[PDB]
Amino acid sequence: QRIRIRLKSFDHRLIDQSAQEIVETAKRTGAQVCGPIPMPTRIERFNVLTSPHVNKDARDQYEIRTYKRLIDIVQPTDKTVDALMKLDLAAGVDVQIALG
Amino acid sequence: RRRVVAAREILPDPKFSSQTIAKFMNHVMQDGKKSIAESIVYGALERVQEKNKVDPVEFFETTLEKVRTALAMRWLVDAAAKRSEKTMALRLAGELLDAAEGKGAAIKKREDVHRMA
Amino acid sequence: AKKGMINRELKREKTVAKYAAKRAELKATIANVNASDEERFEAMLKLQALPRNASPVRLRNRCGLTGRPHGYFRKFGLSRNKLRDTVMQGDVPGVVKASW
Amino acid sequence: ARIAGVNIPDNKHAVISLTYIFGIGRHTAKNILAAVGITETTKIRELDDAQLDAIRAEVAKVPTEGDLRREISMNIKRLMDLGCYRGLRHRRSLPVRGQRTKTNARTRKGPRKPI
Amino acid sequence: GQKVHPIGIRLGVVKRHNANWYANPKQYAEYLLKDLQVREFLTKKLKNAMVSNILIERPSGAAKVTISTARPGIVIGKKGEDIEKLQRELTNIMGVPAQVSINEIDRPDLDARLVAEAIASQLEKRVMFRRAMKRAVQNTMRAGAKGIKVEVSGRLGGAEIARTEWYREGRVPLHTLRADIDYATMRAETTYGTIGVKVWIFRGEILGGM
Amino acid sequence: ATNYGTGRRKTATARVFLSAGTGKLVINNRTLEQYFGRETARMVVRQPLELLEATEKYDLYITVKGGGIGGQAGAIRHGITRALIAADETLKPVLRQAGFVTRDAREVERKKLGLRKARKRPQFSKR
Amino acid sequence: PRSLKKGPFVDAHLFAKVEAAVASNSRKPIKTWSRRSMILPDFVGLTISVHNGRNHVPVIVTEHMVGHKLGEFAPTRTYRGHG
RNA sequence: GGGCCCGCACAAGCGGUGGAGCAUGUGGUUUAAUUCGAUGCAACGCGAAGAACCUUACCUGGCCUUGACAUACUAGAAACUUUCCAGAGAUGGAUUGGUGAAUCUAGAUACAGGUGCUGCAUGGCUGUCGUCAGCUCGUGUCGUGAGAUGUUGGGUUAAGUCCCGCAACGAGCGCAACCCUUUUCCUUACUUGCCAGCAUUUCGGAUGGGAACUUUAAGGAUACUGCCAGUGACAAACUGGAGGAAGGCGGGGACGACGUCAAGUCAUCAUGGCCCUUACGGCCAGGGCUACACACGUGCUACAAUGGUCGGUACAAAGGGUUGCUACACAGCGAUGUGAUGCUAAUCUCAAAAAGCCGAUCGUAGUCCGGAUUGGAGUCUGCAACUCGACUCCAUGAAGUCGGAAUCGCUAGUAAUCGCGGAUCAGAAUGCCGCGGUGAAUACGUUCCCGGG
RNA sequence: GUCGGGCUCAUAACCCGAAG
RNA sequence: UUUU
Ligand SMILES: C[NH+](C)c1cc(NC(=O)CNC(C)(C)C)c(O)c2c1C[C@H]1C[C@H]3[C@H]([NH+](C)C)C(O)=C(C(N)=O)C(=O)[C@@]3(O)C(O)=C1C2=O
Ligand SMILES: [Mg+2]
Ligand SMILES: [Mg+2]
Ligand SMILES: [Mg+2]
Ligand SMILES: [Mg+2]
Ligand SMILES: [Mg+2]
Ligand SMILES: [Mg+2]
Ligand SMILES: [Mg+2]
Ligand SMILES: [Mg+2]
Ligand SMILES: [Mg+2]
Ligand SMILES: [Mg+2]
Ligand SMILES: [Mg+2]
Ligand SMILES: [Mg+2]
Ligand SMILES: [Mg+2]
Ligand SMILES: [Mg+2]
Ligand SMILES: [Mg+2]
Ligand SMILES: [Mg+2]
Ligand SMILES: [Mg+2]
Ligand SMILES: [Mg+2]
Ligand SMILES: [Mg+2]
Ligand SMILES: [Mg+2]
Ligand SMILES: [Mg+2]
Ligand SMILES: [Mg+2]
Ligand SMILES: [Mg+2]
Ligand SMILES: [Mg+2]
Repeated sequence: QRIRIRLKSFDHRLIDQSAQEIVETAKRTGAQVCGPIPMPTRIERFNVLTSPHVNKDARDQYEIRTYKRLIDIVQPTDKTVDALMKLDLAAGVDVQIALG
Repeated sequence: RRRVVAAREILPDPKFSSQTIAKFMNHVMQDGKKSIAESIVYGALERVQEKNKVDPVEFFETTLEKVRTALAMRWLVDAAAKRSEKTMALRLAGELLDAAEGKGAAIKKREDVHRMA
Repeated sequence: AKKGMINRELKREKTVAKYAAKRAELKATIANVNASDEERFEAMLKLQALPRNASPVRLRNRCGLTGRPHGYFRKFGLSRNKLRDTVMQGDVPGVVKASW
Repeated sequence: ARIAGVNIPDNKHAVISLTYIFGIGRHTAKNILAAVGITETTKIRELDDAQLDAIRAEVAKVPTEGDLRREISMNIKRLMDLGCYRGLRHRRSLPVRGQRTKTNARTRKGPRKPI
Repeated sequence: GQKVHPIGIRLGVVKRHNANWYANPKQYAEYLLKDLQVREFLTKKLKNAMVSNILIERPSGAAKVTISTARPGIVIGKKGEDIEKLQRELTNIMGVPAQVSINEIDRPDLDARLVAEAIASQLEKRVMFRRAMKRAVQNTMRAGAKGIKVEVSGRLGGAEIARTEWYREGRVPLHTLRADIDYATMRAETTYGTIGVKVWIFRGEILGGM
Repeated sequence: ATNYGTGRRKTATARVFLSAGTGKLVINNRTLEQYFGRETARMVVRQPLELLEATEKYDLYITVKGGGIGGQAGAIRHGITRALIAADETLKPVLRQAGFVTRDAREVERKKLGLRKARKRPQFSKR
Repeated sequence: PRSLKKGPFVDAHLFAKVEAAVASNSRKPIKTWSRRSMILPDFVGLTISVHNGRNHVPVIVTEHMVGHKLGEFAPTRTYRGHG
């Protein structure tokens, strides 16, 4: 059975480290992995007036980026998914797992 | 600017590769509608060529001489407008023929400048 | 703002929370097509019989610290001023200064 | 040539010359010359009087210069006398649909005036 | 004037965030506000403690707060009745079973937060602000940081016209993004009103991004 | 006998496949005049091969997505000369002195905070 | 205007008053703060002392005045002239 | 006050504004009230990233007192949940299900409470000069000394940038670089995205498949006068031209020194102080901010043919979407309505890009220009569109035929033009912020105008 | 002469336009 | 050319 693991984060130094932390993890007691594909990132921006009273031109322009990554485990063993949920996922990275 | 700058080059027109007529269709051009300009000027040339058989790249250049560079192009394009006979490709082509035959509309439009001498 | 305003909006959205399912089923009954029309008039009349402050159209969104109603951001729940001063001291996830 | 009490232009397309009658635009003239069967391209100069009277019967089913102008001024009169908001606004030559008045009303209000 | 906040510009560059979680685009504000109250309360619960930073992690739908303080004693005291009940007191504010660890801050002199704490704690002691600022920069430059500016503004000790005074000893590169610069601002609530303390401290550039 | 070129101009990509054959062109499964009604876009689509005066020795199967008329015309010409001098390297001098080798860098400049149009600022007003 | 499939809008207080004063043919005008309730044929003959922000103006619901709201008959802005 | 230098400051060009219709902010006036703030540059589509009620702070009336909410004290009751009426509503009444912590009620004392005043008592934040190039220190030298030097001069430069001179030699903060983006290439990653080469083709990557290519997103390479010529003072620098995807700071953005303007803001917040406490506090329903003899600012749309209309056919990027976007079907002239469908999204949808190209049509006119304005009939949001919404259809078809004195923006993918998106938001953008399409002309020069070192 | 605009950080002058 |  297939295991599609999708990673989400607000930072990429976290999502990539978690992905290459779990890929090796599986590949140690199994195989048939399709690596962390990088999926296009969402980037939503904001304008914030910075003064208290009246200055339309003075604005801090901010961003927030959500990065997403794909990971395929095609036919893992029965000694793999146990060690998959047996791994502590950091903060700032969310992982959602779906059996195909 | 304050010290010195150079001029800019333009890619010669893809039909005849003559830089002057390309600079000229960059004068009828307005608001970025280069297609309108190309149609207008190529039509003017294809009208002045079939009657009064002359090589048209040779032709526009042997007729602008009696108009004088950029100033001649402005005088042409505006003297080409105040005719209201048919589509603009025609009141540029008739104005080129009027400049060749030595008329007063563009051949002697700048005569008021030589009159001032 | 003046605490009357924050209590007023706690008031209004508390009401909307109270009469929520009622307003929902009434709105549903109206748009019915397989229902009698005496009911499709009773439902109208009963819906507009509610408190003015029952329908969330009357609410307005305010800052999670100050309560300032102009310059709101639904992504954050705060208005502009405290948002700026929190993004800068490093208290929000993902947000940086944008440039491209 | 002479339709609904106006001399529509003659040497011009039919759909465009039919709109000179106060009460007909492009949609209504297209409806007319569709219900009679004369294409819009036909210039009036080339019309036999076998079709002019049919299209006259057509415009006769349309409110045109006289009656249209009449009932127009009559509704405004109902408004003026009923003393409602828009009748008041009609008495003063001000924008009535709810347009701004601090400035930008020189079409209802007329040109600019000095002190 | 009109300078950008020091930490805010080197946030995606060389500084980390004081909040590390993830939240879907319609459940983000819930989490952020649950976080803001927790910070707001901890900064009073541990005010006479020596906290310099609060870091809130929401790992996979959990709650874990790490406070980097100087005296773990005042926030613990007797071991077994506060930090395991302070987690109870936080869980009520985050809404998620929380955990609170201790970051023993060695070199308790590199924090603009704590330098501002001591400076304002002296200002509200009615001390001469010049000796205060300068004693603090003595305290901090000696301890190994390579540059310090201290800024103090507003009706200083009770005159009727406001004025601003700073002291800069060492190196403080602000336009250099790879510069590790701690910066902290506080308000000394004197009986004459408000004095603003700002404190920049530098320690040497960051070489290698993150 | 199959050579590839990737040609970017503004937001266009113009995957070009050049092969030795007749003079035949298909622009995204469409003929040269079926695609660019602006027959100057075809003129510069036929700039490089005609400069080498071949125009009959190669077939071109091309696929371009992104941009507009002029952007895609310049992108296709770009990808064509890339495929061209990937075939016969010694060609690069000539295609260099007419300008067909250089990836034109100018992209649209972004709007600014406080500006009408990225260098257009509001009409200044005094008193 | 209101959507014809939602029907006309009338408030409950004013309409209860109108239905209670039609069964009495009262001559006392109906004092209301609505300004937004539409005029029904029910209303003809009656006179409504409708608000105008400051005062109450009673308007006598005449025949051509159906399809209007109450408030349409009380100008809320005082304007006589500028000079 | 001189001198030099610089900068769309002027010049040359391109396009606007001042003219006309409307949108919007201000002044005034008006008014019950038209809430307050912001006044040269640096206020005037400004706080407001969205006034129908709400927001709301103002006016009109109608109501409340430990007060809508903090804690400190006393007593009976689990929080609750129904249902009706008077009422414009607040507000009250009247009824059902539940049986030491809590959540209202009752009371009293401090107190709460004010968007009230002072930004000239303050902080915290911002404009502005101005991304302007400056601001200093250590030693060493000169001046009894304060001080000076350095940091000046010839050049140069975007630049206290660099060189050469020189009683200065160094150093720091500013400059630049480190940061993000865009341009070329490489390594990885191959799905939801891709289709080069095979075949299956229901002609659609669709479907097997392939991991090439485009793309996607992580880690890197490249550019540095490096190379040659020339001018130059064994100089910096500058002019090339070769190469190169890119050549000299390749393009943009973020970052805004020391200080000035008692610049802006007690109406974000906080705060010292002063004032109010049956009201300047709290709660309501209607109005109002939407007024209109007029005056200004900033925009949107046009006056036509390089155009209007109608038909046919292309090509974007970037964003949004579960209370949301909705394939498709049915109804309508349409706005939309009903069923119906996938989607928490590189998968489904918004979504059609427009200007462009092809064909006809109009033939230089107040017109098939232009849409103001008005009458008529609707749709949707909403509890309600009168005051005071947007959109849709029919009719209606003003002004306006390139605009005075004057004046503004712009040096390249820019001006000019053509459309798309979002934030705010139930609905309400010509405004703001972004996105891409097409795509110029000119710069002789510093005498002047304007701001600075 | 007046009134509206232009001009200046602010004034007249001056320029324009209008009414008379 | 009038005022700081
Ligand atoms: C000298 N007067 C008039 C004055 C007094 C006060 N303060 C007070 O009223 C008294 N302050 C107390 C409460 C007694 C401590 C004042 O507070 C002020 C001022 C002056 C104004 C001048 C303003 C001026 N105007 C023309 C716009 C201006 O242009 C400037 C400027 N160009 O910088 C100003 O400084 C000004 O805006 C201003 O700030 C003033 C005052 O602050
Ligand atoms: Mg307050
Ligand atoms: Mg609202
Ligand atoms: Mg007509
Ligand atoms: Mg810099
Ligand atoms: Mg861009
Ligand atoms: Mg603006
Ligand atoms: Mg002006
Ligand atoms: Mg000029
Ligand atoms: Mg003020
Ligand atoms: Mg009491
Ligand atoms: Mg001030
Ligand atoms: Mg201040
Ligand atoms: Mg210099
Ligand atoms: Mg330097
Ligand atoms: Mg002041
Ligand atoms: Mg105060
Ligand atoms: Mg005030
Ligand atoms: Mg109200
Ligand atoms: Mg307003
Ligand atoms: Mg028209
Ligand atoms: Mg006229
Ligand atoms: Mg420039
Ligand atoms: Mg553009
Ligand atoms: Mg000067």
